[PDB]
Amino acid sequence: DRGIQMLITTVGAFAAFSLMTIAVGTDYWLYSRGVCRTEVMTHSGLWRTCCLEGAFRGVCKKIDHFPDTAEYLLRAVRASSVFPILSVTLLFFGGLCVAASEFHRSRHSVILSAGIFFVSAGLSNIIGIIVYISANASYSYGWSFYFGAFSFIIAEIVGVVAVHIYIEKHQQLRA
Amino acid sequence: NGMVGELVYGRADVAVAPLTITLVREEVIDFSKPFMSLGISIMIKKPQKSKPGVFSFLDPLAYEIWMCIVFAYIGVSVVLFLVSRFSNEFGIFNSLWFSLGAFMQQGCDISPRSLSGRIVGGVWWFFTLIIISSYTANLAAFLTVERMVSPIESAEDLAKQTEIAYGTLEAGSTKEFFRRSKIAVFEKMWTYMKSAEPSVFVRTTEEGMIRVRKSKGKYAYLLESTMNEYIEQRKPCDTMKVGGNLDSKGYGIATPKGSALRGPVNLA
Amino acid sequence: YLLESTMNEYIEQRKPCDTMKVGGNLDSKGYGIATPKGSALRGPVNLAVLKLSEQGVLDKLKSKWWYDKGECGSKTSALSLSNVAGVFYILIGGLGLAMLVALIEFCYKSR
Amino acid sequence: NQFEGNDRYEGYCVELAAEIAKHVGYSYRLEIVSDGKYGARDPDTKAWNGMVGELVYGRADVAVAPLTITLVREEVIDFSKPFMSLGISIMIKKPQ
Amino acid sequence: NEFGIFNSLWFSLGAFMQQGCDISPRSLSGRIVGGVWWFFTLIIISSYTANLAAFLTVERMVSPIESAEDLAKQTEIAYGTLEAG
Ligand SMILES: CCCCCCCC/C=C/CCCCCCCC(=O)OC[C@H](O)CO
Ligand SMILES: CCCCCCCC/C=C\CCCCCCCC(=O)OC[C@H](O)CO
Ligand SMILES: NS(=O)(=O)c1cc2c(cc1Cl)N[C@H]([C@H]1C[C@H]3C=C[C@@H]1C3)NS2(=O)=O
Repeated sequence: DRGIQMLITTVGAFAAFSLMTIAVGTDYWLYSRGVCRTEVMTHSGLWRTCCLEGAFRGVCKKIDHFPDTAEYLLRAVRASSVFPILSVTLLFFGGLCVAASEFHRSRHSVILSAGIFFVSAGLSNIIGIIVYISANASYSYGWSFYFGAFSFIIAEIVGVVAVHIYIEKHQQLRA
Repeated sequence: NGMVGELVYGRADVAVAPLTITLVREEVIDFSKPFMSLGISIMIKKPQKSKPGVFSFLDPLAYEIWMCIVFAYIGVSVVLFLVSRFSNEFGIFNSLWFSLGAFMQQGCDISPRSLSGRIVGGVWWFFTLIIISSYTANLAAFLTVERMVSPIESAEDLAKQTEIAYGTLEAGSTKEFFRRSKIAVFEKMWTYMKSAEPSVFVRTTEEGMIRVRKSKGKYAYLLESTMNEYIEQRKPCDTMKVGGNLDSKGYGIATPKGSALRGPVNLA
Repeated sequence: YLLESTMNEYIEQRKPCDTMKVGGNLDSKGYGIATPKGSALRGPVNLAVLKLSEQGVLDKLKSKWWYDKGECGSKTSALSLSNVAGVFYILIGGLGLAMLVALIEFCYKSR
Repeated sequence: NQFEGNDRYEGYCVELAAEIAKHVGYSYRLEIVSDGKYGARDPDTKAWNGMVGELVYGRADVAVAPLTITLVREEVIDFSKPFMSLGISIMIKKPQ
Repeated sequence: NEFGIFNSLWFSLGAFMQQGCDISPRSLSGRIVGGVWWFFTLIIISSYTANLAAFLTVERMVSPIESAEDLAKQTEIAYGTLEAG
């Protein structure tokens, strides 16, 4: 089962990274009514708002994140998208460790660190979602949003499998 | 014809009916200042009170809270497993079971022994106390809450669909308003109404009221807001006014053009 | 302050939006276009106003100058995520802290 | 300062005066009332002031302000059909 | 399985948060402490959730005036009009 576990880990790590990178890049987080500015039905993301109806259909304008310390912090954290980006970064390093686990096998801790990166990536992702939704306060979420959500699920599955790999290693070599 | 005809031809000296002030009429009779305001409005048969759904127990919390609770549940469970393996036992399946029991206020066979396991457990217990308390506060109220939902709830909505037929009183101000309109929605409405067979129009307000009442929510009557409000209050009150007013106007006391009563009536 | 409802509404829609209309209207009336008694403009002005009213011009003007201004654009209800976000921040904070403590307790016991 | 004449002003009544002028077919200059008052008959002097005064005494031909239709004014000037509805209302400071 | 300081802290926390624990005191003095802490918990948590329910359902920010009559009856607030209007 070592092969299958590492396959799940590697494919999973790639899947999670891809989904999360697409999600951060693309602009189908939210379907609300609004204005792309040269109200109408729009599709927005982390960075841009874009129109789906009218003469300006496909025009896409940068979000003004800045139109109480708590409110300011929320606006800042939302504006930067630090948490979605940090999630992408940690998934990147997780996948890096997964790759490095094939070559330099001598140190077992590499695959564990992969695990910790993926688990942390998922926590960063949760915080991101909560900041996103909280800052937006009729609407609906689009496929970019759901890609972020599926990334969280896959990252947590891969974290669990990575940790299992390390456990199997430390339980094989001690005996 | 009618009251305006009588005023023009000299059969009467004043009209003190709910006669709408309109441009076409103003050119042949002299109106007073309006003594009552109104607008065109939609009357529909009152929909049945919708019973709350099979999944009404979800209603006290927004969908996004439910989604986040689920991610939090997974997060907590994975971190518990991790910290415990770094420190029966907290493998992933038991971590999932422990977290679920904590959330549901049940408890289970096992409790964390490490410091990091107890930190995770402690904050999840705190989270649970806040969220479950909030959820359970008003729960029975959400389970038993009836909300009537209007089929159309707008003029645009009435124009877009074709399942519900809508008519007017003919030889009335509303018919004339729709006929001579240049607004997209009302032009569309008129194009429909003119062609519709059998005639969507009626001869009397009572006729339109009965038509809405007996059409099982397949007829929407376009009438003046004053009559609409009056009717909606009368028994059996199985009609309801939907949306806002399509425009603003008023009833005026009419007199024949060049009448000697024009000024005194205005001042009265 | 006792003023006309139109002015009251317009004011309440603009910053510094610390004022508000209370209750209903004490009476019902309207603005008119005035002219000198015995003027020749009386009839045409009346007809012009009727034309403008029937053509939606007055409605559009009102909507433009009142609603679109919007300097400030501001019982079973579901809780919203914003109402409980703080509990989620504490939770994820706690998970972070737990992971940190676990790494320490490890490195300490590794040496 | 960059503009001069009737084009110095904006607002609901400005556009309404424009549209009325279009329909009726006349040219006009928007003169602001000097008193800065709407209109009232001083019970002692029996003099109309403000816009109503300006209309009655012949200095102005139309008034396109938010001028309320009242009985006392209808006795001395002609009003058209109302172009906007309203009522007396109470304005209070919003509590925090 | 014993009430050292860390398990004492864990026992108390679980009791308060309504979760229960691995362990329960067996001595008389341990049970006195546990029993009063259970009692304290029942009062305080019940008070929190009772009062929480109240905060989650209050929505009537009622204006002092709310009508003309209420403005006429009082005399603390002065009310005026525009001159020559
Ligand atoms: C061995 C035992 C292990 C112990 C495990 C610990 C977990 C228990 C619960 C933590 C509650 C979290 C604390 C919440 C504090 C929030 C304070 C705050 O935000 O204060 C705002 C202030 O009122 C300005 O407005
Ligand atoms: C079996 C092991 C033993 C466990 C034992 C611990 C349990 C203690 C529980 C509750 C104490 C609450 C008692 C509080 C009652 C005080 C008030 C009262 O009795 O009366 C007030 C006064 O007389 C008129 O004003
Ligand atoms: N929307 S509003 O309140 O500015 C408004 C108010 C009114 C309008 C038109 C509008 Cl857009 N027209 C009417 C006029 C049309 C005919 C009926 C009453 C007068 C003559 N006056 S009103 O009823 O005072």
